Amino acid sequence: LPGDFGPPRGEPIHAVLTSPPLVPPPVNRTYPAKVIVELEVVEKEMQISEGVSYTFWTFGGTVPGSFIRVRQGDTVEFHLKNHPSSKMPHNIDLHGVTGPGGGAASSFTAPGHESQFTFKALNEGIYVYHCATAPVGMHIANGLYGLILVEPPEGLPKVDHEYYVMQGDFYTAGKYREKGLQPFDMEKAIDERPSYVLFNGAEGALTGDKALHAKVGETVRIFVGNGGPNLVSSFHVIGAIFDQVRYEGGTNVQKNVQTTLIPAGGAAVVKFTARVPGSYVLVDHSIFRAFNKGAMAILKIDGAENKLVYSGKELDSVYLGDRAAPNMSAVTKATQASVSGTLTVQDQVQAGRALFAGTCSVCHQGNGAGLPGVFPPLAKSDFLAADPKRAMNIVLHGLNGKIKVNGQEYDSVMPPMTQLNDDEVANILTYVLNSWDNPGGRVSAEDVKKVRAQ
Amino acid sequence: LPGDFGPPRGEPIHAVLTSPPLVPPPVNRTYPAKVIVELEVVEKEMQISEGVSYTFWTFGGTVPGSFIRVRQGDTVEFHLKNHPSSKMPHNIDLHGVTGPGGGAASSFTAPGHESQFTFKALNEGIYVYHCATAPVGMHIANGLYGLILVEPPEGLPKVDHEYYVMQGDFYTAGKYREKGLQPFDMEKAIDERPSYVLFNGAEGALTGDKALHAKVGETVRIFVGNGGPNLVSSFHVIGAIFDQVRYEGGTNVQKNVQTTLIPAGGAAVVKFTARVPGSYVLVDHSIFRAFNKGAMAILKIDGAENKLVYSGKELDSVYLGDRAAPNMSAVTKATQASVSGTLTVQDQVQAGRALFAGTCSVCHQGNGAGLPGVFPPLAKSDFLAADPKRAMNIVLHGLNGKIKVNGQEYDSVMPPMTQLNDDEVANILTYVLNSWDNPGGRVSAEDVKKVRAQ
Amino acid sequence: LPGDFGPPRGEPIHAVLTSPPLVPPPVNRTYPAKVIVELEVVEKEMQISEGVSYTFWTFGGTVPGSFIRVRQGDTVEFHLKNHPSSKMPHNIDLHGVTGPGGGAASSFTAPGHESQFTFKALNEGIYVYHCATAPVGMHIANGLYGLILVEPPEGLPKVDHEYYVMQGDFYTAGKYREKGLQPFDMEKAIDERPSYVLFNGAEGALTGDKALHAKVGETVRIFVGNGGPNLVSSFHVIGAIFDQVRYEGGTNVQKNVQTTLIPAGGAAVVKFTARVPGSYVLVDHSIFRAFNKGAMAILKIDGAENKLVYSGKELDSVYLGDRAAPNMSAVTKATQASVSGTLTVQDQVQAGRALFAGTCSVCHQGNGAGLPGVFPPLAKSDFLAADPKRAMNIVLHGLNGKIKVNGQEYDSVMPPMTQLNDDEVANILTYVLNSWDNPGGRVSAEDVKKVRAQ
Ligand code: HEC
Ligand code: HEC
Ligand code: HEC
Ligand SMILES: [Cu+2]
Ligand SMILES: [Cu+2]
Ligand SMILES: [Cu+2]
Ligand SMILES: [Cu+2]
Ligand SMILES: [Cu+2]
Ligand SMILES: [Cu+2]
Repeated sequence: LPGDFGPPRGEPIHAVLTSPPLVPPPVNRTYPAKVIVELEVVEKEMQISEGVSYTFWTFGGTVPGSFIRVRQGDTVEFHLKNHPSSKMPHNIDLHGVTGPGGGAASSFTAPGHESQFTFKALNEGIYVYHCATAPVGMHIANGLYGLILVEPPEGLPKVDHEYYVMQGDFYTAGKYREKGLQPFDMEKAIDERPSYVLFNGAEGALTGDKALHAKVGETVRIFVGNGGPNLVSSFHVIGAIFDQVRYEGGTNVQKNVQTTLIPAGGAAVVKFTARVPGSYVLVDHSIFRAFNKGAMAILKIDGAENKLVYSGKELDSVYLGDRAAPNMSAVTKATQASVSGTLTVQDQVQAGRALFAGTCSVCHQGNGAGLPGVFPPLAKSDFLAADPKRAMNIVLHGLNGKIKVNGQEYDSVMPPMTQLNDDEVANILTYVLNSWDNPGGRVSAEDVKKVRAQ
Repeated sequence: LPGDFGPPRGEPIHAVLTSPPLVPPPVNRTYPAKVIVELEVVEKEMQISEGVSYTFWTFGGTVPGSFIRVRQGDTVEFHLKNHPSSKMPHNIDLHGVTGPGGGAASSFTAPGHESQFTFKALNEGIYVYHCATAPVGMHIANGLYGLILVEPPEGLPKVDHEYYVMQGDFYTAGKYREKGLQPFDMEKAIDERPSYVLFNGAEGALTGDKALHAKVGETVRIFVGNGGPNLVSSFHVIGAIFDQVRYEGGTNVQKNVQTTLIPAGGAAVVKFTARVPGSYVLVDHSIFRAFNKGAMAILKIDGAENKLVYSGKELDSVYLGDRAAPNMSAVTKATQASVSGTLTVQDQVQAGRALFAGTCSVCHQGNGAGLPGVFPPLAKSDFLAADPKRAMNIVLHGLNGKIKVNGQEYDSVMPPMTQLNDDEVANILTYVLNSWDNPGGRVSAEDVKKVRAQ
Repeated sequence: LPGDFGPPRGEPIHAVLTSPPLVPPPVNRTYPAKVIVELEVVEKEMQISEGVSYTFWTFGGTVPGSFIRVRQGDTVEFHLKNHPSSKMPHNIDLHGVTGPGGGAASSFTAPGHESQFTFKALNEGIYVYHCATAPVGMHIANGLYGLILVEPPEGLPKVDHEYYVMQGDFYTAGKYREKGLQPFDMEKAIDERPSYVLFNGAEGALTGDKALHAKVGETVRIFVGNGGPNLVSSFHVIGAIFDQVRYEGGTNVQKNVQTTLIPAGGAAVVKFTARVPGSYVLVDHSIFRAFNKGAMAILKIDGAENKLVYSGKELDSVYLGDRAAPNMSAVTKATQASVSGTLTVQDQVQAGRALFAGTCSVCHQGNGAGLPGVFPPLAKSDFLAADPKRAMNIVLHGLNGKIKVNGQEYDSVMPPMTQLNDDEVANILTYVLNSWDNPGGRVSAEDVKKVRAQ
């Protein structure tokens, strides 16, 4: 058999697991060991987006689940606990396991119970693990997946940073960015029509102040999973190249590629060398996923510019939209205040400020000045002030034809933005009304609901 | 030109074709030959699922079509017959053919006719063949695809077993497991929204008593096709690894991978070495295909357990659901009895028994005992007996909140199972009512139809 | 850094860009240069299909955009102009650029403006470029993508022909082949449900009289892009094989494959050697794309037949359908005449003639004779003449059961063809009525609209 390095030696090792986006240290070991792995399933509400709650099913309290790191030839004694608060039974199938179900039958664990099974890690490589409990698709869709690394006996080459990034497709009853606790939607899941496509279980999980970091000249290894359940990632780094891409434990290594297809349930190790400073975007290049459903993550490189290599500027809201900023905490706060019935004008203003970035600023500018004769101003806009209800219709349904704004004619097209939710339109317009010498007041979600219906 | 091994020598060879999942023997030949291939298109009803009929269009009476095996450098005289019972014209495009349409124009065959054309097999490799008749997508969707192997001149390395597995996506007017003769649905096909995703033309075609077999220590080669028409397979073996994956006649060979993307119209040769006994599941790891639409096949390995490699148990209904069992013949029988108007309580009981596995047993257990205080019993259930109509509502629409069953409180969540068809709910509940000291009687599909509508 | 060939030498080079499907000449240069690239965004209506207009956003007036060809180690001074007629701002992200956004922030260009940035081409390979302006998916969906080749320092091996082919998915409010100016459909785009899947921005862009050409014995290199935004191409050549497939600047080269997966945003260089004459079809082998949404392109090879390799005939309308013919200009003319209110019987006849190929002729024959007792005649058809309204119902809704046509019984199935638009049914039936001694007259789109509604 492969991984024939003899019986376990030394002492039993209690595996130290890490939460995304971090990785356990290299095993740094020349002998096979008995490794004891303890992983606990926890079902809990978390924010899938600002003001959007979801009942996740998690391995270790995170999506993706805790990272497991062992050595080819190790004997793994795998313990799965199911927290007493769980409503569902759970189990595990680890890719890389030699045996039926990858552990599934022997890891069946009711709420408040523990199971264990033992396997030899015969196969080096990076591998997806996931729940294997009927209905399997529901369990995986709710977040039950992670990565296990089985190192080659000599270890992977040294790098400056190792990170853990895992794509998933998610299925909410509500539409993208519709607030509240969103149930799982079985019909969307069966049709492979996700409402969100995410890295690490949430919109913005790896953007802004949650970005990954490295410095010019450093090497970065990323362990990239695709939990699915259903989508295949056109996995891509914007503005860079992968030195290496290696799938699972494959003998093949692709070098010097920017775009690479990761199967549903697949995993790859990618290597990046930082050359010039700025934000490098990991995306699913099935572009509506990346830019309309949340499938973007950032590796931010600090260090000296090299104008001979790249003369240009850091990413901004034109490309990254409302994820250019450190966070959108104001949207969470405004949503909470709406639930509590304490929503203030300033709550709306700060939420709208966050949402205006990219969505509106690409044309109207961050200062609302637009571009005379090309993009009309929102700053001190007579046309806006004259009819706040018209402004709701313009955001939802677009605007075209000749108009006059602050004494100048425009004859252009503002596309409809019907995908914005009632609260988003209300908060954006309240921000605009309370900025740039506009007349103040507020737009409510209910105001926008009425315009959308007629 | 490649395959330049000279003119055909020896005697003309009448190719012996095989039905899935079997493969013709190695050609075992050191000279190029004239190989005569005879393939007949037959249009006929077959069961795509238990009690679900479909009008398949087949090469050789099977989906996928008969397997063709020749040697690089052979001259192939290809004869296509279209059975007189056919309503449609048919033809063939074989991948690996050097020439326009891969044979399409010269193989146009009306019902009751025969065509022939000759090609040299210049290209070694495994290749999809399919019908190439307008509307091409309709012909392929109805099952008109198979594999042709063009061996390298020295032959493939010897293995213990060779099998033939081909994925397809299928488009029925009715939903998944809706009984009766299901028309092709053009609108679902254009939108790439299949109702079934299958190996070898049916649900359960390669599960249970139809599984592929090998023994511990043996090598298994699988010729894997993806007929499409539309889907790309995240092709995966649960609980194992592929020693090798080779696409078409590619120079590249990937080794030691578990998950591999097979394009629509693509084919690969995979190699497996049996290490420990049990069921190894071939899936499309776009998971809702595998677990909600039929895309699972089994390679069952017999032999001695090795607890040092894997301590765990064989697959069961928790993972495989209602395909853990040898077959679901009872569902076919009950459906037939419904059509004939002779449906008995015991017909329903046996159909429900088959469908209860995984679907209900994952939580309620195979004996209906559940888990006190966690999963309420269906065995001798006062709550079930008290209101059979409520039980229909619970299966369709779920149940949550505090309830009392057999003297114990539950406060958990049973998800809705609205995807079950009226007959499936009726048969499952009739099985439960006639098991475990429950009060007997029956639930009808019409009973369930009324609850679903209100 | 890679591409470390020193500072630019010689004179600054003004890059000569080419329109699809042509490629600039090899750079044929042994020193690194400063290359000045000028690319202008133009928003304009073009025909996405005959009689179907679309507002494309283009780099250089074409979809895909102008081809850029430079040498690894070059310093590229990139100038982006946005034509004054533009309504939207635009920018660029070139894959292969080392720097944040691949140029996006520094190339933001309002209508009537110009931007520039400088990058070193460190990375050899074929790369997608695309617009990177919020909403990014909308910009890409409207056609803003192309290819940049960064040659290795020694150049690519010499071939007889180099061509430029780029797949895209498109999202119209109307259905496939519904006439008129079709708006972008955001809801279809978010759901990844394209109405058209095309090579080079239109149906028939590379078919018939727009086919690519080469001769027997010649080598053809194709630079293949996938602009997306959303789809992954099961990229395939019908009746041939790729000698080589190389993705982006990857070290890996696959040889001797026919079917290859191109990620969304991906690019590959493929090599073909012409062996026998005829039409070789480039398709997305997700077959409904290729045969129902426009995803087919032709490389037509002229030269001597070799009956030892392939005895068969050139492609015809059975496989290629209504794209077997040089063009479908008659459909454009008839659509124009309908708009102008000058639609004649002969306008309809010529449009119907073009649309009858494959769609109807596969069964009824190009001469309408059918096959006695198998496919009933449309030529001098008593059954057709007897009830023109029935003929509309038959095309839309199909026909089955026993009928009598010209004295002979038929007992077969004509599938429904509801996907044909009202004008297409009207024009096809007007062609049939005015051919083969049929009674003449005409069917109007309004006639067909009424039958479809009842
Ligand atoms: C460029 C693609 C735009 C984006 C994104 C947004 N707007 Fe816009 N807007 C745009 C144009 C070209 C026009 C004029 C259309 C015409 O008929 O010529 C407008 C118009 C408005 C108006 C009314 C005029 C004014 O007060 O300046 C409002 C109130 C407005 N737009 C608001 C707005 C908001 C809030 C946006 C984000 C949700 C937004 N616009 C995006 C161009 C573009
Ligand atoms: C776990 C995910 C479950 C699956 C799968 C099925 N059931 Fe269930 N069921 C489950 C729970 C946790 C509960 C109690 C909910 C609560 O409010 O606490 C139930 C309840 C029932 C009942 C009513 C109570 C009883 O008689 O025990 C019935 C009749 C019932 N469930 C039937 C049933 C059938 C037939 C299933 C397969 C179609 C099925 N359940 C699946 C948990 C789960
Ligand atoms: C084969 C798959 C067919 C294609 C494609 C089309 N037609 Fe057809 N048609 C076909 C059959 C087998 C039948 C007879 C059905 C039966 O009940 O036996 C028909 C019938 C007609 C008729 C009526 C009979 C006649 O006049 O011959 C008409 C007017 C007709 N078909 C027209 C038609 C047109 C215009 C098509 C392209 C849009 C078309 N058919 C396609 C088989 C097939
Ligand atoms: Cu689970
Ligand atoms: Cu898996
Ligand atoms: Cu056919
Ligand atoms: Cu094909
Ligand atoms: Cu743009
Ligand atoms: Cu890109």
